[PDB]
Amino acid sequence: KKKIEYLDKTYEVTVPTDKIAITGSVESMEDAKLLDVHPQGAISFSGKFPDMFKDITDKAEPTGEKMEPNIEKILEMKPDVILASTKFPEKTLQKISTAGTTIPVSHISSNWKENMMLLAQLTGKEKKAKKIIADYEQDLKETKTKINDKAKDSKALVIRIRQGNIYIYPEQVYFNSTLYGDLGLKAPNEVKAAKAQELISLEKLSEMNPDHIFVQFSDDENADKPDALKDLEKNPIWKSLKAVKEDHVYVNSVDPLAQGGTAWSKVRFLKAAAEKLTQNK
Ligand SMILES: O=C(N[C@H]1COC(=O)[C@@H](NC(=O)c2cccc(O)c2O)COC(=O)[C@@H](NC(=O)c2cccc(O)c2O)COC1=O)c1cccc(O)c1O
Ligand SMILES: [Fe+3]
Repeated sequence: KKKIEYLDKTYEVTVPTDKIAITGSVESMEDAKLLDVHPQGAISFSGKFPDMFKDITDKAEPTGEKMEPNIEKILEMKPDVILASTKFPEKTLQKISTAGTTIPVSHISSNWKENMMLLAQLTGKEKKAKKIIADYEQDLKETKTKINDKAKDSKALVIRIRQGNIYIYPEQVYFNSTLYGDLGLKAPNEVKAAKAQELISLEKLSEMNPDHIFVQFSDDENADKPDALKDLEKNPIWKSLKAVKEDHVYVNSVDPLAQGGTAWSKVRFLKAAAEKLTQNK
């Protein structure tokens, strides 16, 4: 049993352990994917494990849907450690802590290394994590010099459509740490002023008038309004967008269930973003 430090809080956990239950932290599912960690408990999406996670969920029971942990089922698992999420309200984190030692994994994308390092420390995979991290940084380094200086000066936006609504995120959240931080594009004022995931109207978006828009849309997250995207696409206000008219809308260039603040989300978005913002004469 070892004392693990994660974001200035220490936790006492048997290390290494196979008995890890992930609930809420889709970030940790993505870290588990690249570290080849097969958790005892994993997050279900619309009741199943996505094909992209099937290699690591072969020993997993579902811990519940992302935002609806099943405390009873997690209790039944008797896990060594629970990887929860900082997005959970305190009430829910505390309910989860009755099942075992609970570490809320950060949804702040600037903590991607720390999140990976935590899972590595739990599984004794520190070397493997170091390599994944260093390969992203080399990848970023080579991709950057390829990125064209016109696109760098441009106004680009990442939006995610949930329950029919359009959301934006802070500068250090979701894919934005890669778009504005790593790639160096200028965050729009609306992103800079955002304090968390926040609703933006199509009407307001028409005023922002970005040069490029990455739209993330998961059918699982839009059960009420499954036409949310096709509805937007037929809307005269959407059709007035510079990005739309210039064919600079990129729908799901990364899987819509990707969370942004993880090694795996970063490498994917880096590649997709570089694709859309490169050229040749
Ligand atoms: O800033 C983010 N949230 C804010 C703001 O998000 C919201 O207010 C709402 N939210 C969605 O409707 C949402 C609809 C469909 C899908 C959603 O994910 C929704 O969030 C409600 O969620 C919640 O109230 C709470 N939330 C979870 O419990 C959760 C638990 C586990 C896992 C979660 O994702 C959770 O939200 C807390 O939400 C927040 O603090 C935020 C950022 C980056 C990425 C996020 O996902 C964020 O939510
Ligand atoms: Fe959320």
